[PDB]
Amino acid sequence: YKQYFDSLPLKLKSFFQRYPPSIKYSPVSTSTKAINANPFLPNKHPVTQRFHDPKYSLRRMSDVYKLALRYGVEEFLPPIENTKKLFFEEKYNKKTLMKGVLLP
Amino acid sequence: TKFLQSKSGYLIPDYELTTLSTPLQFKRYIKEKILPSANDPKLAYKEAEPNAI
Amino acid sequence: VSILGQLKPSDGSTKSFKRLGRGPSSGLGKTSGRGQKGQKARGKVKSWFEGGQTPIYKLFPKIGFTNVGAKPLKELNLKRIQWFHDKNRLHLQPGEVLDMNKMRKLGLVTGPIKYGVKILASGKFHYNLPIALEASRASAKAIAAIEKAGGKFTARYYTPLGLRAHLNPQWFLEKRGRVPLQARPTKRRDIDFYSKEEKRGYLVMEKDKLLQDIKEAQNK
Amino acid sequence: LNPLPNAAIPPKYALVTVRSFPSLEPLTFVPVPTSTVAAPLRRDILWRAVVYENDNRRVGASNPPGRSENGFSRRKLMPQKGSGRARVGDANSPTRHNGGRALARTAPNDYTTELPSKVYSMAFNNALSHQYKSGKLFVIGGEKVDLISPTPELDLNRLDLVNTNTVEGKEIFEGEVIFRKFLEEFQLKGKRLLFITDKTREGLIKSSDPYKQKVDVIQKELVEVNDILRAQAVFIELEALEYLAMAHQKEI
Amino acid sequence: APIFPKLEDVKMHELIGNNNFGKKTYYVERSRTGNLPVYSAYKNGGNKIITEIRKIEGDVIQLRNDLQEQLPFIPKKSWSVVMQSKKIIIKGNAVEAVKRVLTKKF
Amino acid sequence: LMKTHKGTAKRWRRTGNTFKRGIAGRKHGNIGWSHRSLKALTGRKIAHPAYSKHLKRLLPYH
RNA sequence: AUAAUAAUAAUAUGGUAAUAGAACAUUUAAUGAUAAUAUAUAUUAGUUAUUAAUUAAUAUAUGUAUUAAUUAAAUAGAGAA
RNA sequence: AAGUAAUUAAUAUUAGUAAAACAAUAAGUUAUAAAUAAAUAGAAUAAUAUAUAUAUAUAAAAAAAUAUAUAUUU
RNA sequence: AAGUAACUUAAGGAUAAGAAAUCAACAGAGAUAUUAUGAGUAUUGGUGAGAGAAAAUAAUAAAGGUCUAAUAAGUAUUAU
Ligand SMILES: [Mg+2]
Ligand SMILES: [Mg+2]
Ligand SMILES: [Mg+2]
Ligand SMILES: [Mg+2]
Ligand SMILES: [Mg+2]
Ligand SMILES: [Mg+2]
Ligand SMILES: [Mg+2]
Ligand SMILES: [Mg+2]
Ligand SMILES: [Mg+2]
Ligand SMILES: [Mg+2]
Ligand SMILES: [Mg+2]
Ligand SMILES: [Mg+2]
Ligand SMILES: [Mg+2]
Ligand SMILES: [Mg+2]
Ligand SMILES: [Mg+2]
Ligand SMILES: [Mg+2]
Ligand SMILES: [Mg+2]
Ligand SMILES: [Mg+2]
Repeated sequence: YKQYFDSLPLKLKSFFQRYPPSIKYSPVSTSTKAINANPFLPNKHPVTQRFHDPKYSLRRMSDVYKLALRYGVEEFLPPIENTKKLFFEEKYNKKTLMKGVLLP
Repeated sequence: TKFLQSKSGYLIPDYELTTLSTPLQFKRYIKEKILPSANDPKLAYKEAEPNAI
Repeated sequence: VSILGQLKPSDGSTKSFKRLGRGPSSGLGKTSGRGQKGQKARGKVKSWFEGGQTPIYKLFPKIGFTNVGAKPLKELNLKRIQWFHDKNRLHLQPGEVLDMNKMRKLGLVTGPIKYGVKILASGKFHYNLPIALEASRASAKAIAAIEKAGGKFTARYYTPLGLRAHLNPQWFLEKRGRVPLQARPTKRRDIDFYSKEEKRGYLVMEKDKLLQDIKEAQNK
Repeated sequence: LNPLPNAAIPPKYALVTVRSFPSLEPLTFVPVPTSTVAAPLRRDILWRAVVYENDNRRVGASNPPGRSENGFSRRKLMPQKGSGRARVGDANSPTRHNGGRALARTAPNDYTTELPSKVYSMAFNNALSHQYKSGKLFVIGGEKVDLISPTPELDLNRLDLVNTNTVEGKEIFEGEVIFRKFLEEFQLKGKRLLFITDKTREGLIKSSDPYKQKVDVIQKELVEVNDILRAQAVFIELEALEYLAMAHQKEI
Repeated sequence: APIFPKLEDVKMHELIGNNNFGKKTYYVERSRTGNLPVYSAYKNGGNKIITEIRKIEGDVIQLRNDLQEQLPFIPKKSWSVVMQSKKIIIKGNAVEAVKRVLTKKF
Repeated sequence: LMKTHKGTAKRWRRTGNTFKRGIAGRKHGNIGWSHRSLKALTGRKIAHPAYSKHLKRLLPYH
């Protein structure tokens, strides 16, 4: 099991190291000071009241998610609900067709 | 063919071996090619001058 | 001796290059083929410089436009398929359709299939194959010939990426562990084409979800 | 009635004798296909291969200074008129004795030509076939294949000398001596030799080094058409020969 | 599958210098895809059509003679056999006829 | 490398082993002339063999 | 049904600009016998329908042709600036 | 002491392979279908053009142009 | 012609660039940088002279991601 984990791609492994799955990170935006602050969401800083940019910028987050999908390790990553990105089959299914497609 | 080579002292080429189907043919070949050169060393084939007479 | 000092080119291969400015009896003597004394003698005028008259790239009006939205399909005639079958190169298991990927594999179509394949009807008489075909589209006559043979055509939509995936699914698997999903037709023209029963478009023939959704939207 | 009376099926396998190295002793025959070892000798193809290889090999270091490269000033030496002498510009002109060259090359001069891969393969086969015909293609092996006659006690099936690196008594070593003895036996002292190995035979190349000017030890991958044809007698490993055949076979 | 077969399976007639392939006999090998090597060629700027026949093993002259016998309708003059590469050129677009003649044996 | 003459490309399009072009003299001053006579100038025209070589040189990738 | 050489009959063979075909000298690279009775260069006189090479004599060098030949190439040929 | 080199395009001759070629990692270029400004069009319904394909035109033909078809695809 | 020659200034062993307010197109990709194809294609021009991408696929390449910022205002945007 440990060997299989080690065999995972580098970026994914790094992510797991620095945001581990024992902590249930929040689905919604949070305080930046919070422990359960989602790195994919923009969390608000409590003093200044300014939204900090996500700790994992959007591309990196997407890459991480794709890696997780590849190796079946999605649920151990923190939730990507309130980040607007969907991926692959879920994206395909859930999306509404454009107004131009349905109503030319 | 190996035996023939060993007794002879000379090497019969691979292509020749492939071609010749009988002991008689082999003998004839030997008589043609090696024998005269063995008899007379000046008559022998030289590499640098292959079109010698 | 080694062959290396007695090798020639094949007769008719090589030539002597015309060597100028190297004596009178050579032929290409002093003037060196230039003629005598002009601009071309010692300098450079352009080959297509017409002298000052309005040139043949100016007299005439500029015509047409380049349709950048165009995506030219590679044409495959029924005749070629028939020939392949006769030669016993058309390797198909029963039930397996002769798709664009399959065609490529076989060598029916060859070179890069960028946008798709159209099936044309240049040997529709001697076509007698009951196998099922699938391409970007087909000629009406070709379709009719296929039907007569006891075959079954389906015009299938493929975006360039989707087409690529179809052609070489293993590459995508190797790279990413997952072949990409096949896109819907976003364009209006594309939707219209595959909604035609006369074209044997996949949206009507397979009774697709997209078409139904569009109909529902129209109703509402 | 009979359409093509003289039609027939050609022969497909030539027998090459598999030998033990130090002393070229027949161990087995091995039927290599006719396309590799007994093609009709087409000179034109061979020529094409050789010239192309030569062109590839070119260094192309010719670098004469043009009138720009040459290092004089740009100043006009004598005024256009009122000098009583011919018209001159700068001192770099090809016309003058210290000036730069007209139409000067500039290194690196790329002399690389191209060849179709199939043509090159055909040439490679052809050279090998020619060598076989000559009686200058010594296939050494017996490790993989099933033998007829057993290998000798002091020979070995691969193309290498034993205990070459060992040198305890005197400065002279054994592998060199063995090589010299071999040369003496087969009457090829001054002749060009070409040892086509499969893997790096370090001891063999050490043994050769004394006769480096005539003996060329090459790998299975880096062997050339030129190398094959220049050779007075090639000494190829069976495995290496197989590999070459595989490489330069016409695909089906 | 194996490049060099074993010594047992190879017959004597399969070897070189057996069955007399050189003397007045020939072979015409098919292409990779499995077709007869007979081609139209449009030389001198599409002006000169000629039919080329490739991949001939053995005696080309004999083969040419046999083809002439088969096709008397083509003249005797128009059969140029280039000896360096061993291929036999015919003047017209006489490809299909040649193929028909060859198919039965090759 | 060599490149296409863009004006020439705009004027001329390929037709097998030739180039086709529009006719000159049908952009203004058409009124007064016979319409039937004018219909000669409406279509396209194949390149004259005189300037075929020039056209080829202008359009190397055609 | 080709190639080389030689016969016979016929026709053709002045040439600037130009086009086409075929050679030779020189230098380098690949292959390469041989040897002071030899090779190279020069001079003189012979020879071969002869920008070339060869024979002999004479001279000077060298223990020796990147030699003959086939290819590949060129800073490849000078009474004209 | 003077027609040279590089990157390209078009012809020709030969050689390799050939309905494919080059390349083999995929990708690409050329060929395999002719058109048309362009579009969702594209080559015998029962044979040589008197048939068919495309562009103009059209209900569909005819008409101009080019192309495609008479054991084996070029 | 050319942001070339030149002059001027400033740095380092290299500099520059670099982990998307990027591309793409409803399918998707995932720093940089150089090369090959894409392609002399799209694009543009007193529509003359001429100029001319990108996506995508390959190589070369290194572990290539990673916080150092309390997440940014006379800024984005607009007019000129
Ligand atoms: Mg003249
Ligand atoms: Mg003059
Ligand atoms: Mg003039
Ligand atoms: Mg004027
Ligand atoms: Mg060359
Ligand atoms: Mg009139
Ligand atoms: Mg004359
Ligand atoms: Mg010179
Ligand atoms: Mg002089
Ligand atoms: Mg003179
Ligand atoms: Mg209309
Ligand atoms: Mg500028
Ligand atoms: Mg500047
Ligand atoms: Mg830096
Ligand atoms: Mg580019
Ligand atoms: Mg930021
Ligand atoms: Mg912000
Ligand atoms: Mg502004």
